[PDB]
Amino acid sequence: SYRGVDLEKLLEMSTEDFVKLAPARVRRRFARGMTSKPAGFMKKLRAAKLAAPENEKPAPVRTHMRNMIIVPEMIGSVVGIYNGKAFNQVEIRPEMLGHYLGEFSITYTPVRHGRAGATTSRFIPLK
Amino acid sequence: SLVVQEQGSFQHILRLLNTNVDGNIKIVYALTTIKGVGRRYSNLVCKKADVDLHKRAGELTQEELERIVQIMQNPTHYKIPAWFLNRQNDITDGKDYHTLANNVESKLRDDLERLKKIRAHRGIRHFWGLRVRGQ
Amino acid sequence: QCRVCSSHTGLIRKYGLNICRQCFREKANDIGFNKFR
Amino acid sequence: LDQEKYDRILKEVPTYRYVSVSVLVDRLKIGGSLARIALRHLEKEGIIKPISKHSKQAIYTRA
Amino acid sequence: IIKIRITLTSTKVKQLENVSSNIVKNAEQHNLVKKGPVRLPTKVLKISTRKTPNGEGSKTWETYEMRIHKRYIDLEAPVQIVKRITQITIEPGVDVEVVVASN
Amino acid sequence: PGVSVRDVAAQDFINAYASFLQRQGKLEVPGYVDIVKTSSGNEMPPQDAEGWFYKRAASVARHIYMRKQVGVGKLNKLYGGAKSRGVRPYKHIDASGSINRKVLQALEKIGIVEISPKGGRRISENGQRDLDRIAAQTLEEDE
RNA sequence: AAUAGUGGUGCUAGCAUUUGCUGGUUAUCCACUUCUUAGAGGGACUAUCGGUUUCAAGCCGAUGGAAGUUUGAGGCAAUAACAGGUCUGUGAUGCCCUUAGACGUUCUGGGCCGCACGCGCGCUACACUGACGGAGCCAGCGAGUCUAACCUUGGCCGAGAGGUCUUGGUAAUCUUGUGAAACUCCGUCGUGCUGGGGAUAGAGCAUUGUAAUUAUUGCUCUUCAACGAGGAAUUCCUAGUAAGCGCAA
Repeated sequence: SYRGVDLEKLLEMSTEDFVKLAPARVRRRFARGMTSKPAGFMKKLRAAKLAAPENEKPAPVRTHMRNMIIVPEMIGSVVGIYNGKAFNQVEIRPEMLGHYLGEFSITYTPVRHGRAGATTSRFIPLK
Repeated sequence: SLVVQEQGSFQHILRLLNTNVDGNIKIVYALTTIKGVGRRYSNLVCKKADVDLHKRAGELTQEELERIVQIMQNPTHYKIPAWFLNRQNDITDGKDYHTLANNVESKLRDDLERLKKIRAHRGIRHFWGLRVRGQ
Repeated sequence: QCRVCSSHTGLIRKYGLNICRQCFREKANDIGFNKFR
Repeated sequence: LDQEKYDRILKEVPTYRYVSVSVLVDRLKIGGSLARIALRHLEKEGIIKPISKHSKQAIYTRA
Repeated sequence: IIKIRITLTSTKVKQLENVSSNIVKNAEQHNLVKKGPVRLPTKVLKISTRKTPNGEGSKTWETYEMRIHKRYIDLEAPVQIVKRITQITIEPGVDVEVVVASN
Repeated sequence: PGVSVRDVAAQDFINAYASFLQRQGKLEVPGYVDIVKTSSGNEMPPQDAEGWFYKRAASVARHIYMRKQVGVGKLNKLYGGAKSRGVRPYKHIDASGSINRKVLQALEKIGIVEISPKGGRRISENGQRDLDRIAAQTLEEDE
C-alpha cells in the first residue's frame, strides 16, 4: 500500500510499475544497465523457489547480496550463504517493500564504552 | 504618511487551532509562530489572502481568520505547486498534504516507529540511530 | 601507474607527464625545468 | 490606541532642537516603522526643516 | 607567389634572434613584401612540490619554472625563393613551421 | 541640446521609465510571479509585489544599450548577491533562467530588441528611434 | 603589430536637432604606435647642499628625483650522534614462510567513518558600522578535445537542479571584458537572544558510475534546538604591511 494500493499486489503487478511507486534513485536505477552475470541470482532464485509448505529457504549464491533491490518474489526466505567473511543472514520479512538487499548483514557491532571515561579527549594539559 | 487612530480592538491571544498570537507584528510573521509553516511557506498564502502586507491583529476582518486556514486546508485547490509542500507522495497513501502546528508530531512517530521496531519497508539498518545513539 | 620509488600516490597528473613526485626532483633538470625564484 | 499618537506629536513637535529617530522611540510603543512614519507624515506637514537625508538616516530639524 | 606565414616557438632566447635575423636578411636581399617579427607574450609553467621524500619535517615548498617564447612572421614570395631558404636555417632546440593560409 | 542614453541618472531613470511601463500593462506576466524568486541564492520573493517584474525588464533594456549583444548566460552572471551556504563559506550567485528567458522574449512583441546575426539579442532601429525617444521623454523628468 | 589598439575616409542607425553628441561593422580603405606585448639599450651612486663624530667609517635632516627601509621580494651556498635518506637503490642479507607462495590477482563486505569532555591552524556567530529586498557594476595568474570526450557561450524546456539542439576553441584569437565578492545608493525592518544564528533532523526531484544504505554530493518545503564577546593561559602573519573580501590551478 504505497499509493493507497492493495498491499496484496504481489504477482499481479510487474517490475515496471514497481519502479513507478518508488523513490527517485531506483527510478533511475531501473534502466541503469542490463545486467547478465550480476543477474545470476535471479536465474538461481527460481532454481529453488516456492517448492515447499508454509514458511521457505532460497538457493543463495555467493555474490558481492548487498547491492540489489528487493523483489516482490519473496516470502520468508532466509537468503544468504557465505560470500566472504562478514556473513549476510537475510530472512524475508512478511512483505516490507521497496528497498535494497543490503541493509541486514553485519557491518559494525554496537559496542558501548569499554574504557571511554576520557570521553573524547582531555582538556588543555597541565601537570 | 498619516495618523490613523483605531479603537484598540487588538487581541493578545488568538485562536487558530490552539495558536495564541501576539499580533502586534506583520501578519506573515504572525503565522510563522505556528509549527510546520515558516516564512518560506507563509509568504504566498497572505499574498493569496489579498490583504495589506503591514497590518496588526487589531484591524483584521473576521472572515479572514476562517479564510487563511481554508486556503491551508485546501492547499492544491488554489494553485499551489508540488514543490511547495512538506509531506509528499506518502508511503501509505501516495497523496500530498501539508501540516499544521499541533500535528507535525502526527505522521512522525508512527512513521519512525516502523523504522524503529518493525524492520520496515526500508528501515532495517536505519534501525538503531534514533534508538541507541539518538533515542 | 606506480613508477619507481615507493609511490603510486602523489602523481603529477598535470601537463601529461605522469611522474611520481619523489622521482621528479631528480628528473626535473633534464626535462628542462629549473628554479629561479 | 487613539490619543498616544495624537497629542505628544501633533502638538509637542516644535519643543526640541532637531528631530531624529532617537526622540521618537522614547515611548516603547512607538516602534521602528511607527517612528519612521512619524517624520514621513511630518515632512508633509512642513515643520521639518531638512538638512540632509539618505537611506540610512536623515538630518532633520524643526521649523 | 602566395602570402605565407612562419611561426617559431622555442626556448633558447639567444638562439632565436640569430634565426629571426637571417629570416629577414635573405628576404631583404631579394626584397619581398613582409611584416616584422611580431613577438607574443611568453608562457611560463610552474609546479609547487614540497621538498622532502618522506613527510617528517618543517613545511615550505619549491617552485619550478619553464619559459616558452613564441614569435611569428608573415611573408609573401614566389615559392622557389622560399622553399630553399627554409632548409638552411636549422638549429637544434628550434622549431620551424610554414603556413600558407590565404582564406 | 540633444542627449543620448548615456547622460541621465542610473537608478532614477529606471524608476521614471518603469512607472510609465506601469501605466502600459503590455507585458506577458506569467502566473508564477508570486512564488518564484529571482535565483536560488536569495531567501525571499521581493518586497515589491508587482513592480519588480517591471523593474528587471526595464534594466535589461538599459544594459543592452551600451552593449553589442546579450545572450542569457551573461545576465545570469549579473544580478547582485552572494550565495549563502550556511556554516560553510560563501560563493558567487548565479541567477535563474526561466524568469529571464520569457522577459527577453517579452520585448520582441513590442519592437525593442531582436537577434543579431552574431548570435545575441540586440536593439535595432525599432528601439533606436523609440526607446531613446522615450528616454528623451525622461528629459521632462529632469526639471 | 587583423592572434594588440586608438585616428580618419566611408556604406550606416539614432539624431535636440540645424553645425551636433552617441552608435555602425569585415575587409570601407588609408594613416598611426601614446596606452599593449617583447627584443636592444639607458637610468641611482645615497647624488647635491646643512648639521654631527678621533672630522675617520658612518648616521641624521634637507630640496630634486619613477625610485633614496641592502630601492621592494625571493633563489643560491655544509659543521654536525634523529641508523625516517632505500625502487626494477643493492644493502653494493642467509629466515622476512623469503620457492598447498600468506608477497599475486580477479571475485568478495569490513581501513582513516561509532557514547558524555580536546591542547582540533581560522572556519559560521554572538548584530543596526546589521540583515532582507530592489538597483548601480568593477580583476588578476593560471587551464583546456583525436584515438577522444576537455572547455563551454545563443536557441531551446523547466522553479531551481538540470535536460535537449548547436557551435567556438590546439590557442593573446574561442569560452572570457572570466560582468568575483566585500563595498555602493533606494527601501523594508526595530532591538526582544525577534525577521540576528541555522547547528540535529523527516517528507521529496536530480544528476556520476559496476555500484551511493552508514545520509558520495546538489536544489525543494518544513523544523529553528547550543550560542549575549569568552577563566587560568597563549599567537604560521611587517607599510599597499596587519586585517577583512576572493573563488583561479
